[PDB]
Amino acid sequence: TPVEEAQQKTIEAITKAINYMAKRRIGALLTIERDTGMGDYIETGIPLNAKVSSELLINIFIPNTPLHDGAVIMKNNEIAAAACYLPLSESPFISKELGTRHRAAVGISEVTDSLTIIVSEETGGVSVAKNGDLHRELTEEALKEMLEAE
Amino acid sequence: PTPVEEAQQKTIEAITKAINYMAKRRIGALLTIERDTGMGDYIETGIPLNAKVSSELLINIFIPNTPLHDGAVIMKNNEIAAAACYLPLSESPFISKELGTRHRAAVGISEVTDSLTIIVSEETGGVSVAKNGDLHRELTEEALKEMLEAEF
Ligand SMILES: CCN(CC)c1cccc(NC(C)=O)c1
Ligand SMILES: [Mg+2]
Repeated sequence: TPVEEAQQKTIEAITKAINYMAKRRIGALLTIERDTGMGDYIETGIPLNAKVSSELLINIFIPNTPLHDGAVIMKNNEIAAAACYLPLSESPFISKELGTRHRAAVGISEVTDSLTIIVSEETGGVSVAKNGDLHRELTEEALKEMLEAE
Repeated sequence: PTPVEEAQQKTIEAITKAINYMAKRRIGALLTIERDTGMGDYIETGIPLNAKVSSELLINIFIPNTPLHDGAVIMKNNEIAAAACYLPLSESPFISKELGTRHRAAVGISEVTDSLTIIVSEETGGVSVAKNGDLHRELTEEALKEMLEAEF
């Protein structure tokens, strides 16, 4: 159906962008709003309300650019805003080598049902935060599975 | 000012801030503003964005060696409609011979539409505008914004 084709197109765009960024060790933080509204965090960023594409996602996160510092928040199949604030987790159970990108992802996942994808700038590793937990060192297949499950 | 006029002023401010930044850094850019001649056929050649304008987004689009930086950004009123769009190349003999494809594309679209196109040269940082088949080069920041305000 149209809604199903649109959701798969968006999953494909996200996975292509994440793969590109992982290969080049480009840090990225991408939160997908679910049932818990995240308007107050969207409002802290730069408004886009843009169609999703792998190309736009890559262009947003290029290092030392205006939009790269902070989270992209997606809502209703469209990039709502970029460079958004997310709350930093104080969880003592996050891997001690990880920095603020991963703590922000975990932090938003503690107070919402959102799914956040993180690319490490140090390793290019891909992780997902949900429900207060960080799922690390994901393969391409694993990330896809999480998106389809979500 | 009505809301339409205030939105226009914010869009002009976003464009000028982006162009001034890219000029200083020698970031090549090609930015066409649709006017009364519709440009759907050219918008459809690019990557759809339909995004709210911001100086930050405009700058991020044209960063060299990125997916969106080659080809034209086409704006519709207060939105970035699409990026990496094709425009036709002008064969006009009044395009300075040293200029490359971005300037020829800008003059090209200006020959078949009433659009206003802004170009930043990656070679010199100079800013130019194509309108009605003519290329106006080496614009000051003040001249560019006066051209945009007059275009409405
Ligand atoms: C997925 C990798 N892709 C496809 C969008 C990519 C990445 C960087 C640059 C360019 N294309 C250019 C610079 O023209 C393309
Ligand atoms: Mg002159």
